[PDB]
Amino acid sequence: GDYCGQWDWAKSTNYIVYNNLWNKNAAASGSQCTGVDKISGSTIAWHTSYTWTGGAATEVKSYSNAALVFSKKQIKNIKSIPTKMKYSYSHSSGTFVADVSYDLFTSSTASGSNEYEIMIWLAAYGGAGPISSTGKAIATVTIGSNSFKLYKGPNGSTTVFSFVATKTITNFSADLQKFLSYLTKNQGLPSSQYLITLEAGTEPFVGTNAKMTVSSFSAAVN
Amino acid sequence: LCIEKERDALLEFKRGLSDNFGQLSTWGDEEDKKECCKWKGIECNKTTGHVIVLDLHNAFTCSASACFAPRLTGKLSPSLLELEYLNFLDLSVNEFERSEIPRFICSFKRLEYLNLSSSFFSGLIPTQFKNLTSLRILDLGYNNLIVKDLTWLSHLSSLELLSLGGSDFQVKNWFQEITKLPLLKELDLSLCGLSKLVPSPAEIANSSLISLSVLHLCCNEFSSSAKYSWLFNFSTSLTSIDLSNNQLDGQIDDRFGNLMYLEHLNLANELNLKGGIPSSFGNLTRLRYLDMSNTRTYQWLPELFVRLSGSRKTLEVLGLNDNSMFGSLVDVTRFSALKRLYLQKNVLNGFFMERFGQVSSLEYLDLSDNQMRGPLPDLALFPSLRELHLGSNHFNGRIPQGIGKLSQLKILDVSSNRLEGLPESMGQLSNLESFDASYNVLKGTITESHLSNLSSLVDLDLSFNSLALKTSIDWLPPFQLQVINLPSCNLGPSFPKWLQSQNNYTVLDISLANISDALPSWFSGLPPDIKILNLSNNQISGRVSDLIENAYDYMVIDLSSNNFSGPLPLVPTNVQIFYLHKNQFFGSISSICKSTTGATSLDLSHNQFSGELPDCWMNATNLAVLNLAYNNFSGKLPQSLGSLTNLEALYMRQNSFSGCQSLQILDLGGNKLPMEFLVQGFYGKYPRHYSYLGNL
Ligand SMILES: *[C@@H]1O[C@H](CO)[C@@H](O[C@@H]2O[C@H](CO)[C@@H](O[C@@H]3O[C@H](CO[C@H]4O[C@H](CO[C@H]5O[C@H](CO)[C@@H](O)[C@H](O)[C@@H]5O[C@H]5O[C@H](CO)[C@@H](O)[C@H](O)[C@@H]5O)[C@@H](O)[C@H](O[C@H]5O[C@H](CO)[C@@H](O)[C@H](O)[C@@H]5O)[C@@H]4O)[C@@H](O)[C@H](O[C@H]4O[C@H](CO)[C@@H](O)[C@H](O)[C@@H]4O)[C@@H]3O)[C@H](O)[C@H]2NC(C)=O)[C@H](O)[C@H]1NC(C)=O
Ligand SMILES: *[C@@H]1O[C@H](CO)[C@@H](O[C@@H]2O[C@H](CO)[C@@H](O)[C@H](O)[C@H]2NC(C)=O)[C@H](O)[C@H]1NC(C)=O
Ligand SMILES: *[C@@H]1O[C@H](CO)[C@@H](O[C@@H]2O[C@H](CO)[C@@H](O)[C@H](O)[C@H]2NC(C)=O)[C@H](O)[C@H]1NC(C)=O
Ligand SMILES: *[C@@H]1O[C@H](CO)[C@@H](O[C@@H]2O[C@H](CO)[C@@H](O)[C@H](O)[C@H]2NC(C)=O)[C@H](O)[C@H]1NC(C)=O
Ligand SMILES: *[C@@H]1O[C@H](CO)[C@@H](O[C@@H]2O[C@H](CO)[C@@H](O)[C@H](O)[C@H]2NC(C)=O)[C@H](O)[C@H]1NC(C)=O
Ligand SMILES: *[C@@H]1O[C@H](CO)[C@@H](O)[C@H](O)[C@H]1NC(C)=O
Ligand SMILES: *[C@@H]1O[C@H](CO)[C@@H](O)[C@H](O)[C@H]1NC(C)=O
Ligand SMILES: *[C@@H]1O[C@H](CO)[C@@H](O)[C@H](O)[C@H]1NC(C)=O
Ligand SMILES: *[C@@H]1O[C@H](CO)[C@@H](O)[C@H](O)[C@H]1NC(C)=O
Ligand SMILES: *[C@@H]1O[C@H](CO)[C@@H](O)[C@H](O)[C@H]1NC(C)=O
Ligand SMILES: *[C@@H]1O[C@H](CO)[C@@H](O)[C@H](O)[C@H]1NC(C)=O
Ligand SMILES: *[C@@H]1O[C@H](CO)[C@@H](O)[C@H](O)[C@H]1NC(C)=O
Ligand SMILES: *[C@@H]1O[C@H](CO)[C@@H](O)[C@H](O)[C@H]1NC(C)=O
Repeated sequence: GDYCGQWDWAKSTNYIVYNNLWNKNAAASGSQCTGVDKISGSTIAWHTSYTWTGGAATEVKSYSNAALVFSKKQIKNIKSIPTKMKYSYSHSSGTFVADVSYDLFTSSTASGSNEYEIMIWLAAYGGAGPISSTGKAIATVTIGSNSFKLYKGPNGSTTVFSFVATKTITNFSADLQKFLSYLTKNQGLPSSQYLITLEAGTEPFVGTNAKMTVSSFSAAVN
Repeated sequence: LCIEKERDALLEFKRGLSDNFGQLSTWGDEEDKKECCKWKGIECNKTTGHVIVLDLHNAFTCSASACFAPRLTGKLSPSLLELEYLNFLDLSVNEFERSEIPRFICSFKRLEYLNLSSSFFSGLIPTQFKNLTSLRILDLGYNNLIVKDLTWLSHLSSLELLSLGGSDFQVKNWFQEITKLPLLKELDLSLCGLSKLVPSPAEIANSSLISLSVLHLCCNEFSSSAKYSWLFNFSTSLTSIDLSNNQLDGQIDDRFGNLMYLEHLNLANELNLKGGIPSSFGNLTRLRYLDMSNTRTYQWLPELFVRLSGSRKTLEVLGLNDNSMFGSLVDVTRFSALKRLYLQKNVLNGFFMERFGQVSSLEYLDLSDNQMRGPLPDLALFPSLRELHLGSNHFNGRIPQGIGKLSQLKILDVSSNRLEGLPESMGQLSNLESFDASYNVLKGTITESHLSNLSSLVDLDLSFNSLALKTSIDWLPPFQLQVINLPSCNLGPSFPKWLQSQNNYTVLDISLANISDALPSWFSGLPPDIKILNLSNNQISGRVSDLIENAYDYMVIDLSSNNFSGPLPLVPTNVQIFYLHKNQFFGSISSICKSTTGATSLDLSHNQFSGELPDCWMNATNLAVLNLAYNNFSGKLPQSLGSLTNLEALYMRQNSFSGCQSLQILDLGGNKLPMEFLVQGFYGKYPRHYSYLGNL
């Protein structure tokens, strides 16, 4: 069904869907709710409706995502990470800032504090931008006929890399092993790191009467 | 001032743009806003009225893992051509209609400044820009532009600055075109593909001479010294070189030394520098900035300091972190003008000694994540420090008594060290905003003298020491702590009394203290924004049913291993960990139903709870581990227990009972018939993993 709690989730087979209202206090008079629609094989479909207004209009309110569960392995031993994601978005009125992005967290050990974050931004609506120390892209890389600009930034004690798409990608199909291999070869990512989390979801800033529907989502680690 | 034509033109330009974050709100046709000069971004002339500056530029504000900019979306109207005397035009961060640069910009006939950098312009650069004869500053960097012909540059004979970074650069003869600008000083060509387009010696020979000062050549896959050698045709006038993120794999070029007037060298984020600064340095004499971060230098630190000996009186910032440097930090105060020094995450196995007395101007220092030994130096030799991080080292000895002479310190982190004691001067800091001395072997007792004058302390972290904290009665604390982290610290036989005047604190970890007193009456209400409450392994007694009032920020409640008694406290609507084992509670737990709870871990084992389990567990589907063992429950189990699809553990033994995937463990011993969960929202966006080493 549909659940509106702050930390509530739905654990299905080989998938977990969160609401993650982790910064709801930064805004006033907002709400959000996520729900799963159909699960079949390795494909999951879901939706997320929200309405956030006012408050700190320059902060992420939530990261309602659909994460994958897998046996943690080092980046060396990962052969391929196939992924697909088809989504549609429906906002209304004006002053709409949001984001759609993959998040991959890697650390030194199997269960450790997140040392490296890799975000893949398939859409940047209304001024949403990645973390960047200099505010400027540091690499331009093409993976599978998809262009990306790479940003590097600090998050406490974590290094965040960001691949922002040059154009909006509403239908994505790729192998994320290429991104990690590029990062290890050029950007200095250690190859012995353990990939602990892989997920994808939205990140609203300010939006009224908004709803995002993921018609299909798949991921695996080989 | 404010001739009506300019006001009409500016209003027409406003009409096209679609502002959404309050910008341009000062503009309007209302009689109250008639005067043009007072508008934001509009500057006029004193004698005449035609405006001189139009600076509608924005800035980035950044959060945990995102940044935002109030970009102006709209159409750039041609009515700006009514600005016949304009010379400043800065529309940088706004994203307009993501199309080609407007052509009418070439017809301003008085422009002297133009900054369209970091907008979302695309397409070819307009060819009419040859009409901008009077331009001096031109910034068009980091847009999705395509540049393959630079024939328009030859007619622009007044530039002192040209930024063309972040473009699909394909001009094979760019050096010849750039050289045609006699007065060029600073050149920005970062993020271009300059690796594929290296100038030839013949065309460098067939060129004029122009005195460049600052070079910003970053984000090109150079990877060798043979692809950027051309910049050594500028040794006479070079003053700043920025060569970061170039995947350089080799020795730093020896010709970087002997570059007179050099003041800013950036070589951060390379592949392998293989020895760091060579012997060619020490001839610099004017260096003021040197960033060699994350480059795998593998250099001996005293060798680097002796090779940087030329710029002792001028070097200000020295970033040398995320490298692999070994040795001992000796004689750092001989650098008169040093203000920042970063040496995080190295293989420094040495000492931190001064061995001679001279003051230092360092304001920022961090030596964390190393293997440094020995005692701390006389910290009174660093009077102007503002931050000081020395965590994860092997430092020993007491903190020197001069620590109280800083008078400007804001952060002091000495965690994960083998420090033995704390001095009495710690109170006289008066501007410390955070103090972390956790995981040290700290002995002795801390009286109020150590805390006498910290009127700005917000963070107190003395976790896991042999320390003691006894403050005299009738003491009025001068600080309002927001995080209180004092585990395994002897806070006294009685409940601490300095907590009465403490408000507005987010977490409270006073567990493993030796409190042997009942809950005081004055401790009746926690602050509204309380987040973490841990009172485990104490001897506190009383009733907590009147202490938890369902705040909206609760995440962790740990009142285990105490002498609490009474009805079960109200469970917060957003709590996640709820540990209450080893106490003396009693009664039914029917009050776990009236509100929806997002708890992921609750433990009620080793109490005297009796009665029947409520058939209301559908209201808490977030449960992972459930423990009701060693209690005195009775009656049939609720069928709603089958609705906890997220359960991973269910311990119910030593009871009097009668009568869901991922349930790894199912213990139902007696009753007459390592696991790891996730607490999300701990480190802001990041989650935290909690391991439950449950018994069997
Ligand atoms: C055309 O228009 C465009 C508009 O887009 C213009 O572009 C803008 O131009 C302005 C200037 O006009 C720029 O503003 C300036 O920014 C700089 C940079 O600030 C950022 O970096 C700081 C330093 O970072 C190092 O240090 C920090 C820790 O201190 C560390 O975390 C970093 O990772 C980094 O560390 C690296 O270096 C170390 C030392 O070498 C190494 O050890 C280490 O290993 C690394 O290698 C940083 O401090 C600063 O922090 C700010 O932001 C964070 C996050 O938001 C915030 O938390 C902080 O509180 C700070 O607010 C930034 O990250 C900045 O130094 C300049 O400061 C001047 O102005 C202030 C104003 O008060 C003065 O006080 C200063 O003394 C100084 O004079 C200035 O703000 C802007 O960045 C730039 N933007 C873009 C997108 O281009 C363009 O210039 C225009 N062109 C023309 C011709 O006009
Ligand atoms: C404000 O307007 C005055 C008047 O035009 C400008 O002063 C003129 O400047 C030009 C160029 O230097 C001279 O040829 C004129 O002789 C000056 N006028 C007078 C009366 O002497 C002035 O420069 C303008 N302000 C700015 C900032 O440009
Ligand atoms: C630093 O500059 C000096 C000059 O001030 C360089 O000295 C030259 O090279 C050697 C040095 O052993 C000697 O022949 C002379 O001192 C100089 N040669 C002349 C004048 O022809 C010195 O080489 C520079 N440092 C480095 C590492 O090259
Ligand atoms: C805590 O520090 C403050 C700093 O303002 C001290 O307040 C004054 O300090 C000056 C010295 O700079 C003395 O001349 C004043 O007599 C102090 N005023 C008061 C009311 O004490 C303050 O004294 C310090 N705390 C203690 C206990 O000395
Ligand atoms: C589960 O939680 C809901 C909501 O917290 C409870 O709903 C309450 O039901 C009673 C009896 O019908 C009403 O008097 C209250 O007004 C309801 N509260 C709200 C907030 O709607 C419900 O009783 C709980 N238990 C079960 C088994 O559903
Ligand atoms: C550029 O200058 C030339 C030379 O006077 C002139 O003929 C042309 O009209 C100018 N361009 C524009 C757009 O005014
Ligand atoms: C070499 O320089 C001369 C300077 O007079 C110039 O005329 C000539 O065009 C240059 N050679 C080439 C190939 O451009
Ligand atoms: C410029 O560098 C080249 C290197 O190929 C050199 O031949 C030439 O003499 C230099 N010109 C100077 C230093 O004026
Ligand atoms: C209360 O704490 C907050 C930090 O969350 C701080 O911003 C605020 O200034 C504090 N107020 C007082 C009166 O200490
Ligand atoms: C509470 O503190 C004790 C010791 O100080 C620790 O073992 C326990 O894990 C803490 N509670 C939580 C929820 O982490
Ligand atoms: C403090 O508590 C510890 C552990 O319970 C105990 O060993 C020690 O004797 C106590 N100290 C005093 C002074 O009672
Ligand atoms: C608290 O309980 C423990 C064991 O249940 C007991 O040994 C101790 O005496 C109790 N404390 C008091 C003050 O009675
Ligand atoms: C525990 O429950 C039993 C019956 O199941 C009964 O003796 C009484 O209610 C309780 N006794 C004690 C000692 O707690």
